[PDB]
Amino acid sequence: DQKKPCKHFSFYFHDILYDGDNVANATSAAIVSPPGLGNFKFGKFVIFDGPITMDKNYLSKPVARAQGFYFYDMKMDFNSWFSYTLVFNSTEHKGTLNIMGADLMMEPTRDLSVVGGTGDFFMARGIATFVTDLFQGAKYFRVKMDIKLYECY
Amino acid sequence: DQKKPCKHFSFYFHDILYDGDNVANATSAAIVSPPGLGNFKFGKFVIFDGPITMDKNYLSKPVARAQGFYFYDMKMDFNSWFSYTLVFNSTEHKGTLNIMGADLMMEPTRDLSVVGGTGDFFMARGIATFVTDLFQGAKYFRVKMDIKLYECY
Amino acid sequence: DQKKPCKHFSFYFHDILYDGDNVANATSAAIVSPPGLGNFKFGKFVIFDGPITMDKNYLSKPVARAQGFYFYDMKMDFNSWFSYTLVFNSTEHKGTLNIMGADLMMEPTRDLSVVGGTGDFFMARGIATFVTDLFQGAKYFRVKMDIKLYECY
Ligand SMILES: *[C@@H]1O[C@H](CO)[C@@H](O[C@@H]2O[C@H](CO)[C@@H](O[C@@H]3O[C@H](CO[C@H]4O[C@H](CO)[C@@H](O)[C@H](O)[C@@H]4O)[C@@H](O)[C@H](O)[C@@H]3O[C@@H]3OC[C@@H](O)[C@H](O)[C@H]3O)[C@H](O)[C@H]2NC(C)=O)[C@H](O)[C@H]1NC(C)=O
Ligand SMILES: *[C@@H]1O[C@H](CO)[C@@H](O[C@@H]2O[C@H](CO)[C@@H](O[C@@H]3O[C@H](CO[C@H]4O[C@H](CO)[C@@H](O)[C@H](O)[C@@H]4O)[C@@H](O)[C@H](O)[C@@H]3O[C@@H]3OC[C@@H](O)[C@H](O)[C@H]3O)[C@H](O)[C@H]2NC(C)=O)[C@H](O)[C@H]1NC(C)=O
Ligand SMILES: *[C@@H]1O[C@H](CO)[C@@H](O[C@@H]2O[C@H](CO)[C@@H](O[C@@H]3O[C@H](CO[C@H]4O[C@H](CO)[C@@H](O)[C@H](O)[C@@H]4O)[C@@H](O)[C@H](O)[C@@H]3O[C@@H]3OC[C@@H](O)[C@H](O)[C@H]3O)[C@H](O)[C@H]2NC(C)=O)[C@H](O)[C@H]1NC(C)=O
Ligand SMILES: *[C@@H]1O[C@H](CO)[C@@H](O[C@@H]2O[C@H](CO)[C@@H](O)[C@H](O)[C@H]2NC(C)=O)[C@H](O)[C@H]1NC(C)=O
Ligand SMILES: *[C@@H]1O[C@H](CO)[C@@H](O[C@@H]2O[C@H](CO)[C@@H](O)[C@H](O)[C@H]2NC(C)=O)[C@H](O)[C@H]1NC(C)=O
Ligand SMILES: *[C@@H]1O[C@H](CO)[C@@H](O[C@@H]2O[C@H](CO)[C@@H](O)[C@H](O)[C@H]2NC(C)=O)[C@H](O)[C@H]1NC(C)=O
Repeated sequence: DQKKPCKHFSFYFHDILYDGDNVANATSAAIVSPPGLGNFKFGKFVIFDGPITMDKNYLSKPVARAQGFYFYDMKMDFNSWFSYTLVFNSTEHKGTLNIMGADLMMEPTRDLSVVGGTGDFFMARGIATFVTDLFQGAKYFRVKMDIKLYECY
Repeated sequence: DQKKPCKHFSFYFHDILYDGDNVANATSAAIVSPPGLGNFKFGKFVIFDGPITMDKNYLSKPVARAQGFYFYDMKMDFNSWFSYTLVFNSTEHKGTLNIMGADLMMEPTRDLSVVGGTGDFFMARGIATFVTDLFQGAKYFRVKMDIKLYECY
Repeated sequence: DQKKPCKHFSFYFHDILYDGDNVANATSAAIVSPPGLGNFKFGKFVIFDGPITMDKNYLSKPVARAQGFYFYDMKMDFNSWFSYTLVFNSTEHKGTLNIMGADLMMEPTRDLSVVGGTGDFFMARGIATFVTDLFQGAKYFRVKMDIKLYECY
C-alpha cells in the first residue's frame, strides 16, 4: 500500500508447450483446441508446471516452480489470462504465492495480483509484474516476473 | 471492512456466446461440451472478453472490459462460478480489478470477492455483487455488477 | 497475521467423479481427457459441487458445499491445483469463502489461500490446509480441510 514494496523478487518463468512428441522437455500442455473465435487462439487453455530461474536459461537450477494455468482470450489479437502458484521448496524459501490476473500481451508491462501466500509467504499480498522476455512461435516463451509484496507478515 | 464502501461502481456486463456462425458479434466461447452430469450444462466452461457498459445496451461505448471465464456447476439446476479481471483503459481509469467466486444463479443477489487490483486500483479488496438483468436462452445474458471496494489505497 | 486464527473450521470435502454411469451419485466431472503429458493425468480438469461434512461420511447432512474446480498438473507424479468457493446456507452460517492454490498431493500437509469471503465471511482472509483422508483409486476422495481465518470483520 505504497511505492516501495516490503519484498521484491525478479526472476524468469519458462513455458515449453507439449507438441505431441516432447514429453520429457515439455512443461505445459493445452487441454482443448481453440473453439475458433478469431485467429489468435481464443479459448486455448494451458496447464503448466514450469521452472522459475534467476537467469534466462530454462535449464538453470530452479529457485521455484510455477503451477497453474493460462488461456488466450482475445478475438483480434493475442491476449491471455493467468492464475497460478509460485511454489518455493529450497533451503532459502519454503512456501507459496498465489497470483491471478490479466496478462495484457499487447502492453510493454502489465500487472497481476498477488492474492495470498503460505509458509514463508504467509498472508502475502501484492503485485506481480510481467514483461515478455522472449517468445519463439508457439513452442516456447519466457516471462520476466517481478514480485512486489506490500503486505509482509 | 464496514457497511459503506470506499469506492462503488455499478455497470452491466454482456455475454454473447459464440454459436459457430457469429465470430464478429460473439464475446465469449465455450471450450468444452458439457460432460453430461445432469441437464443443466454442468462443466460447460466459457472464456470471455466482454464489454462493461453504463447502460443496458451491449453496443454502448464500453467503460471497461471483463476478461476471464465462467462455468456451470450444478447437476439439478443452473449455477455458475466466475473468475475474471475488469480491465480499465480510459482517460478516467487505468488499471484492473481481479474477481472470483460463486455466481449463485438461483439467488436474487449474490456476492463474489474482489481479491486484488492494479494501476488505479492498486491493492483493492472488496465485494462484487451480481444481479441478473436479462438472459435470452443460451445466446445472451447481461449481469448488473456492483463493485464495492472496502480497501482503497 | 499471527499464530492463532480468529476463526477455525475443520471439516471434510468429498469428491465422487462422474464415470459415465453414476449421474445421481456423482459430485464432479472431468471436462477434458488428459493430453498425455506423462502418466499422472496432467491436465485432467474437474469441476465439482461437493458436500462438506463434519464427519467422514459423504452421506452426512452437509454443513456447506464446495463449488469450483481442480486439475492435475505434474508429469512424473500426482499433483493438483484448486480454486473454489465454500458456500454456507444454514441457520448457523450464510456466506461464502473463496480459496485457491496448489494442492501438493505428495506432501503430508499443504496450504492454500483464503482470498476473500462474503456474507457472514465478509472480507475474510486466511489459509486453508488440506490433508488427504482417503482416496479410492480414481473414483472417490476425501480431504480434511482446516480453514484458518486471520482477518475477521
Ligand atoms: C526443449 O525445448 C526448447 C524450446 O523449444 C528447445 O530449444 C529450442 O530449440 C530450437 C531448435 O529446436 C531453437 O531454435 C533454433 O535456434 C537457433 C539459434 O537461434 C538463436 O541464435 C542465433 C544466433 O546463433 C540467432 O541468430 C537467432 O535469432 C536465435 O537467437 C537457430 O539458428 C535455429 O534456426 C533454430 O531456430 C528456430 O528455427 C526455426 C524457426 O521456425 C524458429 O522460429 C526458430 O526459433 C531454439 O532457439 C531453442 N530455444 C531455447 C529457448 O533454447 C530445446 O531444444 C528442447 N530440448 C529438447 C531436449 O528437445
Ligand atoms: C449480436 O448478438 C445479439 C444477442 O444475441 C443479437 O441481438 C439479439 O437478436 C435477437 C434476434 O436475432 C433478438 O431476439 C428478437 O427480439 C425481438 C424483440 O424482443 C423484444 O422486444 C419485444 C417488443 O418489441 C418484446 O415483446 C420481447 O419480449 C423482447 O423484449 C423479438 O420480437 C424477436 O422474436 C426475437 O426474439 C427472439 O425470438 C426467438 C426466441 O427463441 C428468442 O428467445 C427471442 O429472444 C434479441 O432480442 C437480441 N438481443 C439483444 C440483447 O439485443 C444481435 O442481433 C447480434 N448482432 C449481430 C450483428 O448478429
Ligand atoms: C457413490 O460413490 C461411492 C464412492 O465411490 C460408492 O461407495 C464406494 O462403493 C464401493 C463399492 O462400489 C466401495 O468399495 C468396496 O469397499 C468394501 C469395503 O472396504 C472397506 O472396508 C473393508 C472392511 O469391511 C476394508 O477391508 C477395506 O479396506 C475398506 O476399508 C470392499 O470390501 C469392496 O471390495 C469394495 O472395495 C473396492 O473393491 C474394488 C477395488 O478396486 C476398490 O479399490 C475398492 O475400493 C467403497 O468403499 C465405497 N466408498 C465409500 C467412500 O463409501 C457408493 O456405493 C456410491 N453410491 C451409489 C448409490 O452408487
Ligand atoms: C520438497 O523438497 C523435499 C526435499 O527432497 C522433498 O522431500 C524429501 O523428498 C524425497 C523425495 O524426493 C524423500 O525421499 C525424502 O524422504 C523427503 N525428505 C523429507 C525430510 O521430507 C519434498 O517432497 C519436496 N516437496 C515438493 C517439491 O513439493
Ligand atoms: C489502451 O489504450 C491505448 C490507446 O489506444 C492503446 O495504445 C495505443 O494503442 C494504439 C493501438 O490501438 C497504438 O497505435 C498507440 O501507439 C498506443 N499509444 C500509446 C501512447 O501507447 C493500448 O494498446 C490499450 N491497451 C489495452 C486495450 O490493453
Ligand atoms: C438456501 O436455502 C434456502 C432455504 O431453502 C433456499 O431458498 C428457499 O428455497 C426454496 C427452494 O428450495 C424456495 O421454495 C423458498 O421459497 C426459498 N425461501 C426463501 C425464504 O428464499 C435457497 O435457494 C438456498 N440457496 C442456495 C442453496 O444457494
